[PDB]
Amino acid sequence: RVTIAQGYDALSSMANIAGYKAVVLAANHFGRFFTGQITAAGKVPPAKILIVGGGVAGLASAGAAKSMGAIVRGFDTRAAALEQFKSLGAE
Amino acid sequence: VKPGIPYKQLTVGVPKEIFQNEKRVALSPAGVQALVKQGFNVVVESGAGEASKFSDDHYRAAGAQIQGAKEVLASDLVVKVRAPMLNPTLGIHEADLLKTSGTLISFIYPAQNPDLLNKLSKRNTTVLAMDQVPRVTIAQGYDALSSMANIAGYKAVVLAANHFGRFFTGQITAAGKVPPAKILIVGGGVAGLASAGAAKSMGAIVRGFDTRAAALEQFKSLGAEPLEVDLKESGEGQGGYAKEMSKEFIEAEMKLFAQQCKEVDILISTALIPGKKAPILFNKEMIESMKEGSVVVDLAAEAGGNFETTKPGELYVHKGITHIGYTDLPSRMATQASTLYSNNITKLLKAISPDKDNFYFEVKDDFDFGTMGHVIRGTVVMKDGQVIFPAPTPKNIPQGAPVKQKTVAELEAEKAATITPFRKTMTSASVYTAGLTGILGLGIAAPNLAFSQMVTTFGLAGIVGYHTVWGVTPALHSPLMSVTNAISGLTAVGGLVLMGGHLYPSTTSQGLAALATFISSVNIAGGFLVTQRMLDMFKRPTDPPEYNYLYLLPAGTFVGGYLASLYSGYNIEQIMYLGSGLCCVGALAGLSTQGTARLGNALGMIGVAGGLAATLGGLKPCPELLAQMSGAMALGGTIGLTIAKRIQISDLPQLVAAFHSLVGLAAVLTCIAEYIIEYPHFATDAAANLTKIVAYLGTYIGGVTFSGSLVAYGKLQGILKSAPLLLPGRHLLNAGLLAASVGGIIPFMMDPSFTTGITCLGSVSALSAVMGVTLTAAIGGADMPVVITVLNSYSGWALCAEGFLLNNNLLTIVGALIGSSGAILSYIMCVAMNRSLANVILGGYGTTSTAGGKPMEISGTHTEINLDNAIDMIREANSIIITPGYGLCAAKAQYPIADLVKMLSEQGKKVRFGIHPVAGRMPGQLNVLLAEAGVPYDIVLEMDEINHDFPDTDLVLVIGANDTVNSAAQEDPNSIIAGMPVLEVWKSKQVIVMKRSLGVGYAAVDNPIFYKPNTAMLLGDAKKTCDALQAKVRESYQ
Amino acid sequence: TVAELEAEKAATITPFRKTMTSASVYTAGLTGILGLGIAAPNLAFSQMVTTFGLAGIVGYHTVWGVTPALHSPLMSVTNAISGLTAVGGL
Ligand SMILES: NC(=O)c1ccc[n+]([C@@H]2O[C@H](COP(=O)([O-])OP(=O)(O)OC[C@H]3O[C@@H](n4cnc5c(N)ncnc54)[C@H](OP(=O)(O)O)[C@@H]3O)[C@@H](O)[C@H]2O)c1
Ligand SMILES: NC(=O)c1ccc[n+]([C@@H]2O[C@H](COP(=O)([O-])OP(=O)(O)OC[C@H]3O[C@@H](n4cnc5c(N)ncnc54)[C@H](O)[C@@H]3O)[C@@H](O)[C@H]2O)c1
Ligand SMILES: NC(=O)c1ccc[n+]([C@@H]2O[C@H](COP(=O)([O-])OP(=O)(O)OC[C@H]3O[C@@H](n4cnc5c(N)ncnc54)[C@H](O)[C@@H]3O)[C@@H](O)[C@H]2O)c1
Ligand SMILES: CCCCCCCCCCCC
Ligand SMILES: CCCCCCCCCCCC
Repeated sequence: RVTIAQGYDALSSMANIAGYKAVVLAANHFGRFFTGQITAAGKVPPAKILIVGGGVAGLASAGAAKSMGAIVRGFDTRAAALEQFKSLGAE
Repeated sequence: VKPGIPYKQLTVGVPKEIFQNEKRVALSPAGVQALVKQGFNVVVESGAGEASKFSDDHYRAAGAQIQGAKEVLASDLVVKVRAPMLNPTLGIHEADLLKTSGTLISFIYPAQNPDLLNKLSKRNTTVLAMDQVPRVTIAQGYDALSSMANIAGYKAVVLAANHFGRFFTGQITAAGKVPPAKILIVGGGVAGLASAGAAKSMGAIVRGFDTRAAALEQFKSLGAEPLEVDLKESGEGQGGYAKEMSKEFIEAEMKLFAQQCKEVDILISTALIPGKKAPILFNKEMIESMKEGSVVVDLAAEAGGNFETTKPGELYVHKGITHIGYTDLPSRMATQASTLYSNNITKLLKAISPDKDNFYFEVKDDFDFGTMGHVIRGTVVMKDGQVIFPAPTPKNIPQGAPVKQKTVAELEAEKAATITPFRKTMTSASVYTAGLTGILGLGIAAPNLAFSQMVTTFGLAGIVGYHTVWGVTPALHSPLMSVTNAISGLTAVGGLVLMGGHLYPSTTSQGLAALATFISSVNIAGGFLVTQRMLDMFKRPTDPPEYNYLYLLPAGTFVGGYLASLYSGYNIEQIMYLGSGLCCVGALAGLSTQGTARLGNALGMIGVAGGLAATLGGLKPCPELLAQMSGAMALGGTIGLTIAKRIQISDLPQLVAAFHSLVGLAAVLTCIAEYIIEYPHFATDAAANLTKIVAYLGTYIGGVTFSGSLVAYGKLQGILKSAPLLLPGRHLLNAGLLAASVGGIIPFMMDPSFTTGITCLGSVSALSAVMGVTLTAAIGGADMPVVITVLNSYSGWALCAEGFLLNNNLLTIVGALIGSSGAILSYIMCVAMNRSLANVILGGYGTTSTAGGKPMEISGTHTEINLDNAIDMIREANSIIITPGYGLCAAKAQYPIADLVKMLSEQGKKVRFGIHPVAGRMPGQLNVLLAEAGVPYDIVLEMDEINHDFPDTDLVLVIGANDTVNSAAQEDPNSIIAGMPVLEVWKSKQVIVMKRSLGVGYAAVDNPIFYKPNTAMLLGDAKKTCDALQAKVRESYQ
Repeated sequence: TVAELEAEKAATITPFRKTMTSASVYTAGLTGILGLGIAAPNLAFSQMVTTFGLAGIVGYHTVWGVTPALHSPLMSVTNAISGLTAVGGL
């Protein structure tokens, strides 16, 4: 994993696809909305998703869950991945 | 005896659904808290919520009472999801197990099930069909089909992916670019809009199409691409629903769909026409031309289908294209469906019987279109055994036929088309010939050279004062007014020149210009202390230390440079006047970027000291007259310093109204005293007709400035009454006073006696005082800041009066600096509301954008919360905007608010303030009151800077504001505040309004943001509610 | 980056020296005004210095207001109005 060899990194590609597929498999088995609307029929709260460990799959899951409507409160032990979480918009 | 059966002996039952693959429940555990607080007993079957993840413990802890299955159907009000069907686990129809003469709440579909109505008519029961609820304005709360369509539209998008092979989003990865997925949506209803929203949030490209012209507008508002066909046929039928299309239109639409079926990846068809089956829109060869791997979702599989290849209940892969044709999409999300359906049932049972305990539920036949009788008649299918299902016709239907409502900004854009560019250029060219002919008129009437020089320096100083007042920060408009009242205390310069004698005045003309010097030295000390006490409240405690005493170095070089140049035998007064005027300009120019504000007070002090020193050095008095002048200025300054530091800042407008009257008297004292001292010189003079005219006009202007301000003081303190005192005449009286004042200049000329001149000066002073009293008392206590600023202009121009009168060059520059300041402030404040100056003074109705009668009436009910919901909803939010009004500072409630912001900023939120320009009793009052409470100025934003940040805002606290957060300014062209620029607080997630009761402040009889679904009321006094919130935030975070 | 090297120049100027050089600029301007006052032979010179200072401030504010797309028509307009040296020739 170096700078000039990031155009051909198969593990990062499969981690990105696994993160997006974990998000889109979280919904269709979770029986409520992620977004939450204020209609004139009742307040529905957004879903709350926690992501242990932000690498490639963790940040892919944070992006796919944040753009869909939920709020993310992920965590990682490294000090750079928390700044990547804050840049993606998580807690 | 009240008509009805009380809620105590009236129980409800929640049966488990028996239909195949049905997972929903009629009442959630959150939905059996209501219907227990209302009064019903609740009996729930033992396993009714296990499929939708609602445990039995939540039921028996929320207030229900768990029983079996045969005795829950024999309840007084059975509430279930689907129709009562044949029970297979013990052979009996569920209509046989119902209680005799009971009431049922479920989906029925009575036009397709007559035999079930024949079963229910024998048990003498009452039927409320949830699908027969008429779609009117007062019934958004109980609309079950819209909720099921919303859930199906979300589930179709989230079920299209997890079967589609690749991404919806599309991104530029370092491995390579991937394009987004293209999604077609056929039919914009509720499921169509939900599908478009849930597909656009995931980053796809949506290109939906619908026949009705409103649905394409909702497509282009959701961010989609509205398609089009080349045939113009009206898609609408009888109302909001669609109708059957012609065969040629269907063939052209299928041509469009066969054209764009070879490019999309997902397609969702939601087309459903009421009255008959769904239209076939896709052939079996039209759909096989797609890519290998496409997903095709059909949300009309129950009522036919939009495809001739759809098995109506299963998935199958037909030559590489998956067909999702599920008939129960809300049953796959049974938790959200159960919660929304329980909310609809709760709001229905609340709306049909609003009494505390009667449950009367009357069915009528004659009803207005939109009243509760319409809902109760259309919803009830069976009333006490008989079928009354075909509902009668309503009254005169309002019908919403102007769908495109004429919004307020549409009407000014339509008014701008009457302004054809020949008339624009003609009214542009007429203003300039008016101005140049006025300049020629000033040139003809000029007696000498000094008048022409004074007109030139007046025009140049007026342009300088125009540009330097638009440059100030809008957060500093009240230090602007205080420092202009400080600089307008240079009417002492006019008092010193007409001042002579010894220790005491000799003549009455010399005695008037000692009272003038006295009451004009009050303004200087008062304005400079109150400006100094306001500008050091804007100093943040983390700011670097400021050593302002170094500005004693220019002053001692300037004033001390005059005296050393006066001891050496020179005459520097006409250049000291320039230096003093430039320092007064730089006092306002420094009040423009918040870091040079303390510079722009010291420069004004240097200018005032240099002007006074140059006047005293030019006069060269005897040492006994200098003692009189120093005693007068010292006593006036002592009074100014001792009334400028004992007041509170919230009492600042009254003091400002006390500063103009001391100017307005002083001008009247200096014009009259110059008519007396210059009287034996008029015979041997050519400028005698000049210095009389100005001495008339200044005597008018100060006469309006004095008495009007004394009304403006008295209506702010509470001495006078806040209601506009209207007289019978009110226009003939004021027009006669003005005609008498401008026609009394004719006996003042053509008659050179002293007896007839002093009576004309006294007459114009008396008529101007009566005119100020009459014009100011008809305004009302709300529009009173305009009177503070317009008169702030007059005390400017009064200075210019004596600047032309004493041939003094400092007074014209200072007066042109102050009159433009007051004029620009009155303009800003008469633009911040959509009114005009004659609308404010003469008392018109409403504003300039108000049309004729009948403003719109409100719609919906208001939510009310307590302190605990408010603190639980403050805790959840991340970015908070507070919009304060004058109600915050009238209750002295900004001190808990500043500490609340200080606590919530440390926890990691983003708390800001949004200030409207006409909140408060003065321009920029609320900024200085928030600075006094301790708020740093970098989180206090104006209206124009924060009004686009309301969609990205989680919570808005509206505190003491009614009209500046009103939405009727942008929607209703008949309203009282139409076209007014307002804070758009309703465009956020949630708004908490804190006020005493549901009333009005000044106008706008009901505020329609209070009845929106995202606004909660927090009724109570603002002081106790704000410091109770402070106490909760303190005791919960420590 | 270059703004990060400009930050240590913007943060090494003490709050005393900013106020000291500002008060120095204003005291130099005021003593220059006094110096123009002493050298005045008559009243027409004082009136002309007054209209000169006011017209200078008007010209300062009015040419920051022009659109940056019209700076060369501004140049052309000032060259057209500077042909009023014919007034001095007539
Ligand atoms: N500022 C200026 O320069 C200027 C100039 C010209 C005109 N005006 C006028 O000033 C008005 C200002 O409007 P605004 O939006 O600031 O307020 P507003 O429309 O005047 O009404 C104040 C609101 O605060 C509430 N309130 C009052 N005292 C309260 C207290 N102690 N605790 C809690 N709530 C309290 C009132 O309702 P409850 O009594 O029901 O609680 C009312 O809803 C403008 O509409 C305009 O007419 C101002
Ligand atoms: N162009 C580049 O700079 C580039 C490209 C590709 C990869 N990378 C690097 O390679 C890594 C990519 O991550 P990946 O997903 O491929 O690797 P991975 O599969 O090992 O990620 C596992 C994640 O879990 C985290 N983790 C480990 N133990 C944990 C614990 N006890 N609690 C919580 N979290 C824990 C790790 O920090 C890591 O983020 C990163 O370090 C990234 O900087 C960089
Ligand atoms: N304020 C109000 O009065 C108000 C507010 C909201 C909703 N409503 C009502 O609710 C309805 C919501 O729609 P719905 O989802 O309940 O209806 P629905 O279930 O019938 O939706 C089917 C959609 O397909 C469209 N369609 C029909 N034939 C078509 C064809 N041949 N080609 C393409 N599209 C076709 C219809 O116009 C409709 O938009 C509105 O139409 C309106 O009547 C009223
Ligand atoms: C006598 C002719 C002039 C009348 C007006 C006196 C000066 C007022 C200010 C002029 C410019 C607006
Ligand atoms: C820089 C502005 C002019 C400075 C003038 C200094 C004093 C000159 C005196 C000339 C003889 C009266």
